[PDB]
Amino acid sequence: GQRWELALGRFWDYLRWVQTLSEQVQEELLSSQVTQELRALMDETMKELKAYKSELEEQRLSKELQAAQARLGADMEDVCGRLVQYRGEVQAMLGQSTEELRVRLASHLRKLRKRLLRDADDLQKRLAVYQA
Repeated sequence: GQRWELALGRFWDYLRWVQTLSEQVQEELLSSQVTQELRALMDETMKELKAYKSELEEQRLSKELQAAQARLGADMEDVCGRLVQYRGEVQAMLGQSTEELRVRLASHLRKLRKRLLRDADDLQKRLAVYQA
């Protein structure tokens, strides 16, 4: 276990739910609830990571960590941006079927998640070294 790791897992779990694009997710995507929920989980994750690095200081590499940290932050934002895009494309469809939009979202979302996953594992690996 590890605080920032647990917070990241909550964001992770939340996003995996969104990926399902179930009825409740779809309702929520058309409000700002999903992106607000994610923004909070994202903020918590970044807060904990900052506290964690700060404490690790007490036991080039810093700029590589700061940037792997940045990658994660940008990946989380990219996801939300894609979610905002979806709400807008739905509005633009003027009530017309969104199934096609959802197929496309799911596939893109899957890739943005794969990215986030690889940047979190990298960040973890650098930390595991910074550890000791």
